[PDB]
Amino acid sequence: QIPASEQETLVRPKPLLLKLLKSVGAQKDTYTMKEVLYYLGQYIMTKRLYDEKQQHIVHCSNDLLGDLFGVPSFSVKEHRKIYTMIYRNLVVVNQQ
Ligand SMILES: CCC[C@H]1N(C(=O)c2cnccc2C(F)(F)F)CCC[C@@]1(Oc1csc(C(F)(F)F)c1)C(=O)N1CCN(c2ccccc2OCCO)CC1
Repeated sequence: QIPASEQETLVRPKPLLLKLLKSVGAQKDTYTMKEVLYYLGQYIMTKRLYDEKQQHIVHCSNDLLGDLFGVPSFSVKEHRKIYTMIYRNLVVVNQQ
């Protein structure tokens, strides 16, 4: 019933975030929070959404990531903010 681990919470991304994750090789409909962070990472890296000079800043004002997170840019170091933005794009599910 209860996840391991917060990072092992099972989630079902909402349609647009699911679309985003599947665009970078994610084959699932249910993910752990760790997996969502991993695939978002694949997305940022393949689409080169980071600042070449300041790699901790993601620039996403003209990308689906920006539309879903609701920000033009954000710092990868601000975990609290990033979790808030991800949570709005998913639903928590049970381990069955
Ligand atoms: C450090 C090496 C791996 C990371 N990485 C880079 O930092 C990077 C490397 N070179 C150039 C530019 C970048 C980057 F733009 F992203 F900053 C490359 C992609 C994967 C990479 O970053 C991201 C994945 S999701 C993501 C976000 F929030 F923007 F959407 C960013 C990554 O896996 N982590 C691990 C997860 N972590 C994190 C973020 C938010 C909340 C909690 C978190 O961790 C808690 C433990 O799980 C961020 C770092």
